[PDB]
Amino acid sequence: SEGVTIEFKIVGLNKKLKVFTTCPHTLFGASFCAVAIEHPIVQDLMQDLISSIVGIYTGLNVKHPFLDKELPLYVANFVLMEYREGAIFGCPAHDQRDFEFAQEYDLPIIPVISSARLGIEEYTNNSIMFNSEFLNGLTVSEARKVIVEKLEEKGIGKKTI
Repeated sequence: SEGVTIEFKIVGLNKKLKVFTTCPHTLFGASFCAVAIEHPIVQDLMQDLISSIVGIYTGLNVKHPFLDKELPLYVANFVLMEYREGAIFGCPAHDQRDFEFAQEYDLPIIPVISSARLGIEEYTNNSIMFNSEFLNGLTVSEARKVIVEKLEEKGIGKKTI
């Protein structure tokens, strides 16, 4: 559904990777990036392990837009190309798809969503973000609103439904 496209700088090549996500507030808990096999970046400047033969590390990282931190870029068979761009960032702590990836390839787990008691959680007092620098202390809905403004003001991302 409605989401946002984020432009990641790749340390390896001149082309920048553009991922689509429905949960931009979890960007600070990102452990890695990953693309499908049929992605332009794969065939452009990179194959024996990919074509013949879970995911494979490209050898290059991507610069995290809001942290002095690099994330490993992967090419996995589980990644779906059809849905939008076919490129995503993995949040192990709040996604079982991304966790099983991080568990196998020893990628770090960073939780960023402090969940509240269930009776009060979803009604109004949405879970509190943390480990997210400026997003700390505010709710998920407020985090998703603010983080999009940071992406748009700095030319990093734009709204896409």
